[PDB]
Amino acid sequence: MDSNFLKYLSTAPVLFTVWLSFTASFIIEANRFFPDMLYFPM
Amino acid sequence: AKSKAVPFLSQPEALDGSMAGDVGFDPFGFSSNFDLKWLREAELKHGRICMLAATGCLVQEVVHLPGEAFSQKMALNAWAAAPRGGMISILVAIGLIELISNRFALTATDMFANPNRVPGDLGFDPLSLGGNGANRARMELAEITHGRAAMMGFSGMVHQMLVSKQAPIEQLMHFKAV
Amino acid sequence: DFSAAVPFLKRPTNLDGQYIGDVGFDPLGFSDVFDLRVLREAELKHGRFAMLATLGFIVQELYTFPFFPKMAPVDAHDYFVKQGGGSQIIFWISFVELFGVVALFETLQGKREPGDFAFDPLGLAKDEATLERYRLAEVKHARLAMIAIGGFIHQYWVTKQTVLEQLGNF
Amino acid sequence: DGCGAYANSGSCHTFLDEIGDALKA
Amino acid sequence: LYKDGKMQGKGVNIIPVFARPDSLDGTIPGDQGFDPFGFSSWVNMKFVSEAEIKHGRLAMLAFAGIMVESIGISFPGATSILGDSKDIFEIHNKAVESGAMGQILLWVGFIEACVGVPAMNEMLSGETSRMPGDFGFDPLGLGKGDKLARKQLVEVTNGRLAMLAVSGIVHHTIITGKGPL
Ligand code: CLA
Ligand code: CLA
Ligand code: CLA
Ligand code: CLA
Ligand code: CLA
Ligand code: KC2
Ligand SMILES: CC1=C(C#C/C(C)=C/C=C/C(C)=C/C=C/C=C(C)/C=C/C=C(\C)C#CC2=C(C)C[C@@H](O)CC2(C)C)C(C)(C)C[C@H](O)C1
Ligand SMILES: CC1=C(C#C/C(C)=C/C=C/C(C)=C/C=C/C=C(C)/C=C/C=C(C)/C=C/C2=C(C)CCCC2(C)C)C(C)(C)C[C@H](O)C1
Repeated sequence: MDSNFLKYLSTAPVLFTVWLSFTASFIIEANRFFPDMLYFPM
Repeated sequence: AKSKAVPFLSQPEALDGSMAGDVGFDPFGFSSNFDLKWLREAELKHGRICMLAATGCLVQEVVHLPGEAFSQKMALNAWAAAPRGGMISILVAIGLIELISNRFALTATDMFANPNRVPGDLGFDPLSLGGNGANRARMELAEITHGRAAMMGFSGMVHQMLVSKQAPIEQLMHFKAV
Repeated sequence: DFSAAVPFLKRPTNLDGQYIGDVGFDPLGFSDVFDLRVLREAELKHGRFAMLATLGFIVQELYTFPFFPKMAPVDAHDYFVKQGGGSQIIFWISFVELFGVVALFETLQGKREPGDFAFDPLGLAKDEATLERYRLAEVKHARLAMIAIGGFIHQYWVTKQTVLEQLGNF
Repeated sequence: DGCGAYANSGSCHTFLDEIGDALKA
Repeated sequence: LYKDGKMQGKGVNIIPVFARPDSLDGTIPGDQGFDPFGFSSWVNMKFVSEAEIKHGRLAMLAFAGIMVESIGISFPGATSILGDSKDIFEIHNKAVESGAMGQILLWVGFIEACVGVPAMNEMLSGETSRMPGDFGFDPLGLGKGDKLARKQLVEVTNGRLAMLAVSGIVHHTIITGKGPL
């Protein structure tokens, strides 16, 4: 891995997009496998 | 200049054979981006949990506590069938063991603040079996090798229980191909 | 001055003979724009894939494992898509290819040859000259097998026959 | 289950028996 | 006699189509210049030497047992439970089901674990200067000064021949269905 390419990958827009997509993928897979969670189940 | 485990790659920096189990195996450069003390503490913790976990996955089939709730030979059924308050107590006790055993230094910014704190040295030697100097390096090598083998084995047993819906030993005795 | 293989073409400037098997054949000028280390890694990977593929086309019709049904290799691709063995082979090839990515990154820094994976457990190349010879043999067999695998698969596609039965009649 | 590692005829099909049947087919 | 330079040592090659590697020291008994794949360049020579000797002795005992059990010599009362046949594979399965071969496995493994594992580990680690295959076992007193060779070389050669003989005999029993002799 070229260090300049890694430093470019460490910039705010790239990391922002990657982190928000990663978070969205967590929410999407959680709602795919555990849908319709209006509430915390008792 | 080359890694011994992976001969077509250069030797990873900060790896010089000092730690136990060091064969220069770090192709992704984790030790070039993160500190080796945290990585070794994490590796030992994952390995020790997997040692206890593999031993549990083998023992629970043969030996059970009395009661209906502990009679599931397959460990993934024993996760659900065991009483819930007991497992929450287990979670809280593991949290307390983490809290006091690391001496309130629990994070990536305060664990190893004391220069005397050694990776994987929590001070745990209840029967003081480490009171012998020339055994020590071989002991750490054996511990990390048992931990690595236990990690790979416990991963294989859990996902094979997921495939087969069978406890491990009787899965080896009652094998059904996919 | 001129290329050794094609006497009416000029020798490509980046083909100076540092890579074994160089006969100055690059009329499109691929080495003039792209890194030659990447090109040699791609050439050797494609060629080794093709050698294993041609040997598989010969042996896998000569012999078949008892725990698998019998079929042609082109239909075996479609069968092992659905049974799941092809997914296993793709997964393990990808797992090795991650360290292939690391090896290519080491190659791009000039610390690793574009074909050296340091894999010689049977010690077949003792000294330098035999290794140079085996590099020339490997490159020539790589190019030959790259042509031959396309021959095998396209001939199956047209005749609906495997190689050895096409050899017996026409 | 009161059976052996290999060469079992009954309700006992071990991993070794599966290997042996995979070679012997 | 040790016959260094005739049977062993530097310069001896019994299969000269594969040239003798520089890696072989000539100290190990049975070094007759046969390493086409160059394994001696990277393996630890003491470990594989002890492994060759132990495999050879196991194959000698296997050959002797196979021949005495396929010809027809048996202990008193041994024919009854283990079957009155002569086929070695069925003898293995019957003696497993009887429980004899579990008992053999237990004691051979106890011998292997108790002194064999420490001998190999201390021999490799360099704590005893123990030679490979040296378990100090000479009850009858037959090698004292002839131990250099005419005991070691003949044992390793017979071990390798016993390995080949047992492999041949087993695969003939597989293909023919009848034991040797
Ligand atoms: C990773 C560790 C681990 C985990 C999470 C579990 C989880 C479980 N075990 Mg279990 N077990 C383990 C290891 C583990 N086991 C080991 C190593 C053994 C062999 C001694 C057993 C033997 C065992 C039996 C015989 C039974 C269970 C049972 C159970 C279930 C109910 C809980 C219970 O009663 O515990 C029981 C726990 C024990 C009897 C022993 C636990 C010993 C652990 C490993 C503690 C030792 C280390 C500890 C953290 C101290 C180190 C501190 C240091 C780091 C500072 C539950 C699913 C029961 C069940 O449901 O049956 C199917 C049951 O009957 N276990
Ligand atoms: C704070 C004190 C306290 C109190 C009041 C209780 C009270 C109770 N616990 Mg509990 N527990 C505690 C601490 C406590 N526990 C701690 C510190 C742990 C360790 C995490 C547990 C783990 C635990 C489990 C896993 C279970 C209970 C259960 C129970 C209930 C029935 C217990 C009984 O009669 O069995 C008396 C029987 C025995 C004492 C026999 C135990 C046999 C030995 C100890 C097994 C060896 C395990 C090994 C030592 C584990 C080492 C790990 C450890 C060092 C971290 C009861 C409400 C059970 C329950 O909810 O059932 C309804 C249940 O399943 N507890
Ligand atoms: C040790 C690592 C490992 C493990 C645990 C698995 C696990 C599995 N593989 Mg697998 N595989 C691996 C490495 C591994 N693979 C590698 C490295 C390759 C080569 C890229 C493959 C190629 C592969 C194929 C092509 C197929 C599998 C299949 C399977 C599944 C078999 C299910 C079953 O009932 O098996 C029962 C298993 C046995 C009874 C054991 C029999 C062992 C036979 C007799 C060995 C025969 C010799 C063999 C050809 C030597 C190969 C050498 C080669 C690696 C160089 C299972 C998920 C199959 C699958 O997905 O379908 C369910 C399948 O078709 N694997
Ligand atoms: C015949 C084609 C061929 C040739 C001449 C070479 C030559 C070479 N390879 Mg190479 N290689 C090949 C095919 C070939 N390779 C293929 C197909 C693969 C993919 C598996 C590789 C993967 C590979 C790696 C990963 C590495 C090499 C390396 C090397 C070099 C070391 C010298 C050596 O040991 O090779 C000598 C090879 C031979 C003499 C071939 C022996 C073939 C025998 C006869 C076995 C044939 C297979 C058999 C028929 C199958 C049995 C099945 C049964 C049913 C019949 C040398 C330049 C190493 C290198 O460059 O570093 C120095 C290295 O790291 N190669
Ligand atoms: C070809 C047979 C043979 C030979 C020449 C040797 C030679 C040697 N062994 Mg060795 N060994 C062998 C077989 C052999 N071994 C087997 C099979 C085992 C496994 C039980 C061992 C286990 C062993 C240990 C554990 C040790 C030795 C040691 C030694 C050395 C000194 C002892 C000595 O002189 O014994 C030579 C004495 C004999 C060969 C006695 C003759 C016994 C006769 C031939 C039995 C015949 C029975 C029967 C008729 C067989 C044929 C059956 C057929 C007709 C069906 C020497 C290098 C010691 C040493 O210092 O190692 C370096 C040591 O510690 N060996
Ligand atoms: C597992 C591998 C293996 C090994 C290590 C091994 C070694 C030895 C040794 C060395 C000490 C001897 C002395 C010996 C003896 C003979 N073996 Mg044997 N053998 C093995 C296996 C096979 C197979 C597959 C076949 C075979 C055969 C023969 C024949 C008959 C004639 C011949 O050579 O054709 C004779 C005399 C062939 C045959 O016809 O068997 C009846 C045959 O097909 N063997 N074999
Ligand atoms: C520190 C020391 C302490 C000590 C301590 C602790 C308690 C030490 C004891 C430890 C135990 C927990 C070690 C566990 C190892 C588990 C692994 C190796 C089993 C792996 C099997 C795998 C590899 C295989 C698998 C296979 C899978 C894949 C597929 C399956 O089909 C089959 C199979 C299962 C075979 C004490 C208390 C003495 C005090 C002292 O003062 C200090
Ligand atoms: C799609 C598909 C599949 C597939 C597939 C696969 C694996 C397809 C593979 C295709 C390949 C490898 C094609 C190769 C073609 C080679 C050619 C035309 C060479 C020309 C050489 C020349 C002109 C040489 C010229 C020359 C000469 C004479 C000598 C001098 C030099 C030069 C001037 C260069 C399956 C089977 C997996 C099934 C799946 O369900 C569907």
